[PDB]
Amino acid sequence: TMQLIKNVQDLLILTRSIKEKWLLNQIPDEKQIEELLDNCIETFVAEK
Amino acid sequence: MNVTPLDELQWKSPEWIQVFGLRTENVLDYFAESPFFDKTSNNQVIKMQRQFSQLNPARRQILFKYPMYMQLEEELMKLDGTEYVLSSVREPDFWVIRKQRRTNNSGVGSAKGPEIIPLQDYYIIGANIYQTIFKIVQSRLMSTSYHLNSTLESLYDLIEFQPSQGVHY
Repeated sequence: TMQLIKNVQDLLILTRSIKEKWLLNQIPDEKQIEELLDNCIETFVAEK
Repeated sequence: MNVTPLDELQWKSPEWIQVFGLRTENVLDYFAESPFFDKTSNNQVIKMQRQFSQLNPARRQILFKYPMYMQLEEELMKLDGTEYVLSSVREPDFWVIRKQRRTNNSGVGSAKGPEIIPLQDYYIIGANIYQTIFKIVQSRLMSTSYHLNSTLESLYDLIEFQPSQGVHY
């Protein structure tokens, strides 16, 4: 009983450790913005 | 049919000790009515012979101390077989007999006397009688193992496991 249970539990822990290693260890326009800011600043100037 | 082992069998005879009392003189007389005293032993045959005649280290110490013990040899040397003889005595409460069987091998070529071979152990403690240590040891060990099994199964029931920690309580 003790040996079977211990061996199976050890194997399961080993599998989880492998999966954890798998997850962790594996290392891997501008012009439109111009008129956008121009309209924003002129709108604020008018509204201020 | 369930039989209590004779090794643990203990006889008490309050009437006999009340009437006669405990003494080395009648210790064999006390033993006579017990179940352990076989009726086929030559001691009983000697007893009927005496009755019919009337109608018509410490071993050497107890050897030389009593004359009835002498008469026991000179009446027992003639009859070979299962016989009851005293082992040792310390007064006024402790007596033990020696349970041996005799085969008087008078054949040619044997310079030794009659062969004496043990058969059983008997201890007279007070008014009580007691009659293998291997069995005692194995019984104690097996009961210990049973208790250990109970404790370990209870402890394993108490055990709780989680993958992220191991086993805890």
